[PDB]
Amino acid sequence: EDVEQAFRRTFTSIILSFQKVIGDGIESTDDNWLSASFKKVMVNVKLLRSSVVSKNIETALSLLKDFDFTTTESIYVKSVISFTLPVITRYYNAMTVVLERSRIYYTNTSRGMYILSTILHSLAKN
Amino acid sequence: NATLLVSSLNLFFSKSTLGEFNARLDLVKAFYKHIQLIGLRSSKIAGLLHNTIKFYYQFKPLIDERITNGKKSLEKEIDDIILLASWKDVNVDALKQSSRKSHNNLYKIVRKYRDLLNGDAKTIIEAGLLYYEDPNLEASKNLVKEISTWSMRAAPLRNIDTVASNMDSYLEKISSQEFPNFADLASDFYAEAERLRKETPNVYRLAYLKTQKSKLLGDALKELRRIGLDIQKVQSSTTTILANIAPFNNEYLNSSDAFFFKILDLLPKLRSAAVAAIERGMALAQSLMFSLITVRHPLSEFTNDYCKINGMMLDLEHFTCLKGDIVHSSLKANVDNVRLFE
Repeated sequence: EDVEQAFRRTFTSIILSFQKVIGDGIESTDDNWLSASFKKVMVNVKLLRSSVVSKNIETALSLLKDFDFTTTESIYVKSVISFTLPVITRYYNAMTVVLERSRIYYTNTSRGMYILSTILHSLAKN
Repeated sequence: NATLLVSSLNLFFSKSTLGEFNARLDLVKAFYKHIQLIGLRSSKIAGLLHNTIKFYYQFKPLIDERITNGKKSLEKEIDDIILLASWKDVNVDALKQSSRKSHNNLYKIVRKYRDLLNGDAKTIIEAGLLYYEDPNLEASKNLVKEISTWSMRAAPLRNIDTVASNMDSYLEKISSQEFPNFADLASDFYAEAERLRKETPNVYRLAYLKTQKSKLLGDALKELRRIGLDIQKVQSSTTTILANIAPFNNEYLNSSDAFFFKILDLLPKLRSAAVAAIERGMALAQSLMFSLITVRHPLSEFTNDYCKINGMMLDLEHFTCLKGDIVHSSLKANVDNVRLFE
């Protein structure tokens, strides 16, 4: 019952972020897009505010082991926690499409930078 | 605290030898796993040692290559003296002289080892170097969950049916998001540049090959300026940047960052190497280097959250498997009792 407020306080924090994602547009190569995408990914990671999400959700967890409740606000809690995980399903999956897409994004640029450094080094010797 | 430390450390590896090398790394990783032990309370000084080990460990297989192609002369010689020392018609009195002579022949041959072993660890650094973890989820916390969820209780602040559809539809839209790659362009330049530098007869179309040289070196910088692009005071040397870098420690990005650490070896050679396109480009990459560097601390903290929430989604998906009710604090002690007995 107190945990109703606890798990509502994070439930408001998380959907809001998805409303912020659609708050920003979408990018699909033609002109001035690397200098756009370095910033897009950096506002996208900032949009998630995960340092507070992982904090307040871990706090909502910590009471569950540090404190217990016998058969009262512990028996419809399954009706509560069922009410709040068709969504972390979406979120943790949403944490990854950016992350797997960002990991590769770092690597293309760093490897092209390696090749360009080798090129200009060769041309330094020309 | 930091710059002095990386500089004082760089001697400890640069002042060594090829057989006096791996012991240094296996001595220093002890210190790296020691600072973790005190805690991530101290997470400014272990990040250093991580990046330095990632830097010098990059060189180790090429070091071992040298001894492996170097020992082959010596293994053969010791085999030859062994089969020389192979005895037939035993003849005790002849054996002793064959022993004390052989010790003289061994003495020079180990010396050759010491000529390989005392070789400078520096020169391999001085030559530099010439040239996915697959995460996914559609996790399976399925029912338990039903219209049973509608039991509420203490709430006055909701429908869950369509919003679950709203968020996966958002996931469809954002999963379709994608940016272009970059390595294709550097590889096109790689192709045409190796063509120009390889298509030279050097015979006195020398002027025409110079025309194409000018064309490519102009076009490259133009199209580089076409898409995107004061940092001198911080980004001028390895220790200036490496003593403040954000590392990767969690094993999602310690397979996808050596293409960064490789940039560090040739970079001093670029600085020593230094028409005006040269001045544009050498300064051009520093902004790109900064764009590649600055990202690392944000994404490190992002990942540091990510593993926790995965490990806790795991817990709560196991919390769906409740059968009784909350009894863990009373259980919190005896679990440690039995685990102590494990």
